[PDB]
Amino acid sequence: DINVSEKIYKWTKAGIEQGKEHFKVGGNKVYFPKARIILLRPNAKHTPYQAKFIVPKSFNKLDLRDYLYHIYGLRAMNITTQLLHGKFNRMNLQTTRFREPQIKKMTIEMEEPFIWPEEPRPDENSFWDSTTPDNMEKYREERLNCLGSDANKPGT
Amino acid sequence: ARTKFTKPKPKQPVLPKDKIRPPTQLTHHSNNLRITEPIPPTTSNLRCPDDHPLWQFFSNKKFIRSADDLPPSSHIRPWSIPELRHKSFNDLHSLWYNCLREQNVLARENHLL
Amino acid sequence: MKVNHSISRFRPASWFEKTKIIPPQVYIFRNLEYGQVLYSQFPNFSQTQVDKLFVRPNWSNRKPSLRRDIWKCMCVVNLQNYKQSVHLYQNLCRLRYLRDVAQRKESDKLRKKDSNGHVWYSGQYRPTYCQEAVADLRESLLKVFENAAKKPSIYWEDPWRMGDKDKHWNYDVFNALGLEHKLIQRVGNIAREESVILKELAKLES
Amino acid sequence: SPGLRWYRSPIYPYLYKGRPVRALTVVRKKHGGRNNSGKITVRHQGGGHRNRTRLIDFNRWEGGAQTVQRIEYDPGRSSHIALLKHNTTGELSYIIAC
Amino acid sequence: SGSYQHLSNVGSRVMKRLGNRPKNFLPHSEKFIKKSTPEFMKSDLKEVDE
Amino acid sequence: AVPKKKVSHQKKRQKLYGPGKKQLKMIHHLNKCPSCGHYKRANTLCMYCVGQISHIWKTHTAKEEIKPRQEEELSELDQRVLYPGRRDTKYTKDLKDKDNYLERRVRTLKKD
Amino acid sequence: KSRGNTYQPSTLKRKRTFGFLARAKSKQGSKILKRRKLKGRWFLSH
Amino acid sequence: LTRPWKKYRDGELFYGLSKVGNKRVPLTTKQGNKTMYKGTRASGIGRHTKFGGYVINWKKVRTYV
RNA sequence: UGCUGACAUGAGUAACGAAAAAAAGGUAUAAACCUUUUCACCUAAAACAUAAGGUUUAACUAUAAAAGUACGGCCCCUAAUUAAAUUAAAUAUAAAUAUAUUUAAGAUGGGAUAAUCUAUAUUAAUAUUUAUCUUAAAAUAUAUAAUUAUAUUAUAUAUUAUAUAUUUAUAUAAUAUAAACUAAUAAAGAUCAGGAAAAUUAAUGUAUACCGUAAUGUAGACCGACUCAGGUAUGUAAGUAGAGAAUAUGAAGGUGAAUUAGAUAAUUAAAGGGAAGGAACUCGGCAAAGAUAGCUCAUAAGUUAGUCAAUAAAGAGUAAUAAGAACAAAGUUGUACAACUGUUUACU
RNA sequence: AUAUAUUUAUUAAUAUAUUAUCUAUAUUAGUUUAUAUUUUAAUUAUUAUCAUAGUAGAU
Repeated sequence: DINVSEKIYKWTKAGIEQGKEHFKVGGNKVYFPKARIILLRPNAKHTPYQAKFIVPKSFNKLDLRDYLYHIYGLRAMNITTQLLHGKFNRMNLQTTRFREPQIKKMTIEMEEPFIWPEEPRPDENSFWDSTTPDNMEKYREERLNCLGSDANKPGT
Repeated sequence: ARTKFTKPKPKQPVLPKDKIRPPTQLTHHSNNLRITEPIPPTTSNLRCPDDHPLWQFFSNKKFIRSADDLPPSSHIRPWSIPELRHKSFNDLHSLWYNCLREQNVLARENHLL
Repeated sequence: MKVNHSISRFRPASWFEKTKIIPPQVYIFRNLEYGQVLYSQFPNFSQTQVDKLFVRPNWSNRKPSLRRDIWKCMCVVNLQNYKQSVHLYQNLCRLRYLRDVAQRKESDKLRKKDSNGHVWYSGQYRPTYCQEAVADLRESLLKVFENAAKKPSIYWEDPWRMGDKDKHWNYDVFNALGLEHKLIQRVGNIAREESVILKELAKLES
Repeated sequence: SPGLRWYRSPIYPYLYKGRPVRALTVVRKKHGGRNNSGKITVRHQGGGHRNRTRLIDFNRWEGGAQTVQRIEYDPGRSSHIALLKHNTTGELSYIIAC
Repeated sequence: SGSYQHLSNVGSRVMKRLGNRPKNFLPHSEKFIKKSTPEFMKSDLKEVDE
Repeated sequence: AVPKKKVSHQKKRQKLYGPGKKQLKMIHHLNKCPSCGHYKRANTLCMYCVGQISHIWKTHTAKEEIKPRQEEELSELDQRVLYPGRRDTKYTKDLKDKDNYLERRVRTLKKD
Repeated sequence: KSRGNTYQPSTLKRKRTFGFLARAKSKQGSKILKRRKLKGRWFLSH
Repeated sequence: LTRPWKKYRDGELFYGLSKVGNKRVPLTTKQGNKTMYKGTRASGIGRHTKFGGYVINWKKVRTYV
């Protein structure tokens, strides 16, 4: 009667009309999921109609969509998956090197737009204020990497 | 190789004026075209809904909960196992999903921090 | 065998009239990787189209990959006649050429620069190219209507992509025409069932 | 070339100038001197063209008279094969030719 | 930071080794920590184990 | 080709510091700049005064910065949406702190 | 003919020859692994 | 200069701190050949087709009820 | 020539690893970083795509988006091959183990459909190499029931007009460029005889998994202890020239570098030129020098008959007459020895 | 062709300044060239770089 992609589109439309899932629900029923997702800020390359998450490394695209539907009530129409590389890191050169974690980030497309709330001022929020920790780090760098007559050299 | 002795090649065989076909396309692009400055997309055209389900990942629509916005440690306690033991299955399930939601909100924030 | 498809050449109005695969319209495609835009007479495209547009590539404006996933439909613009659509398409190509080769310095001056004097980027995504394409589309359409029933329309991917309905898109000629700025229905996977959606749109205005 | 000077070979025009029947041929695995051990056991044996081995009947049990459809060249045997087709049975098989 | 370390448990053995430093090289470990910390942060009293 | 012995303290020092050729000389040829009453080299321009004049020229002969209209008239929210922030690399950060590795010119003493 | 570049990496080959599972599968490799464990080695194989 | 603050030849690398390091460390998805497929415990979902495709088996797909 | 550590001396010496720089401004801070402009070098590349490799080196943490058609992997299947696997008694064996057979693994290879987009699922039955010549045919001059003439010669496309169906459908004839190159085709030459392995309709499905995706890849991002003139797979690879990917240039692109500035003694390297000589050098013409088309003719002695000799040498015409790019092209003969084309001491 | 000026009446025109000499489509797959098509898409003075100082004659 009709092609496969068209049938799929029709099914999706029907599901939307229903207010049921816009996708075939699986049979492997997870009652108590332990997976968390980190809603990320949007990059320049994305639109207001997209949202990107850090998700579990063993999280499926379909699984993510299901999670978004049932936990939150949001319906992701299209989903992409970006498994990042794990660059080598080490505490110091005396320690063994190992990779940082491969981290899975899934973009979604959604039928209504969204823009984040504006990040707070330094005076307003206590935590979101990068001056202090950065200063502390700088001080640590100075003190450990200070050698001889740079002990007398005044602090930055 | 090219040399003192190399006579030049003949010109390519052109097809006569009468035999050549007229091209299928006659009228091309407008000569008047002008490079205008770009038109950057604006938020004014959007109508981001006040109850967009992605707000559920925030708490009171705050980019970050301040120390005052957070629940204090003395006021808050985790559930006791005995307390949980006399709760229904559906209730427990709901509690679990609320917990998970809270973690997600915190996880987003924690990551940012 | 048959080598050429509909996409394999530039198709004039007469060819379209003979065939009638799609209505009189032009398709526009964002590049999710780089932010570059790709115009086409058809809802599909090939390497030939890419070659035609991306003629003078550099580090800033690299010749894009033909991988199908990173290409996504920015805008589907419908017009009153096949000939008109062809003319619009030609105008867009001309504008692109001007921006890349002929009047490149002027275009560069017009763009947004970062510190260290480069055209603003995030990764290799540059958001100026899309903006230029919208501006270029607006220009080409305007020229077409100056040169010059169905009310023409521009089906957008996204309503946000308009600069502003007051500042731009409110010329007298457009108003006279009845240029309806509609958007494509997102009741399904927009990226995956894109071709189906485009077909449905085509069917709608015929 | 000073190397065609002493290349003398036999001409057999009646010989077949086509491929052998593919059902009667099996690939000729090359061991190249080495044995299971993996160590050159027969010295001086190396690598050449990708030859196929043609299953040439030596018992010639069958029985009855068969017509020689053609006489080909087997890369291995110095001899010549022959695509004997059973006059009645209707079947092709090879045999060292006389 | 620009870390991503906090979303995983990578290089676990190395972390354990660092975390569970031998107690007889505890002065060595803390000498540099003391140096790093400003005067208003640092405390005189010994940071006892859990 | 090769030293036969450990060269002594005496012999390395008389080699290095004994000859006047190898020593540093006093810069006797300083004199007053007429524009600002400070030390400068003889038969040389004052680096302060010429620098000041160069600065003046820059301030006057200044090619106007190109601010595109569309970016100048963006809303703040809209601008944030379009062009979000980013973490700079360690290298980038190092490059940014120019005062760490870039030497500004010192002023000379006032002549008497 | 300049020497020195005798190592010519190719992940697949390395994993075949010096990978953990190759060691495990052979008796000799299993013995090696055991020996490394006894020594105290953090990294038993590629 | 690779970096303008370092005019002279310190023993600093073109990138990173040390070239050398422990080579014996488990592979990731990014490493290896074109044929090297690690995977991330994400998709024991359906079944691989004879032709190279894939067919989802929905009774073996995770829902979050 | 004890070991570990510290620090001396040589010594502020040699060196800063093929190189094109300038300016102006970022920025009254810049030989060294960014921007603009000029100049230059690479261009069958120092370019654009990639493979492999790797301290992510990236246009970076707000990060490298794939149902499939010029996407790969995964997956299906195998090659070479591998395997505490396999088969009262599989065979053999100080033990280890080995062998043979099965069985499971093994890509560098095979693998369905598709822009007028495409549907893989479950079930029922039942191809070594190599060539594209000839000839013939169709065609424009001749001349106009000729001979010459030289080109055309299998494929792919739009158009027009029909023709058949009723404005699609398809057939039909009609016009329509040189050179490459490509894919499906056909027919065809030799000896060196040219891989493996994985049904059909019909019915019923198909709410599209995972994984690679940056940049780097003739290199500062792999191998070479170094940001190492070494090593490192593939397709592209402006035009104009030409036989050509040779050689010149080089549109575009991408560079101009972890040393500069002066100076240019003796002296060394790398070049250019050189009067009268003309191998007098010297172990020895080592090195350097030497090319009177590269095309078309024409080409001896000898001889195993193979223009082997031979790209012969000389000579000739096309070009050139004072000369006025690069690049290919470097004489002849006797003797010893080895027939030849090859191989060998990776580093004398 | 844009921007001044301006004969003049927006616009012709007058003047200089700048800017430009492309581009698009045939011709049966691709590429390049050739010609028609498209278009405003120009035909002499004098330079420059490269080609080993490009080569050569002098100096």
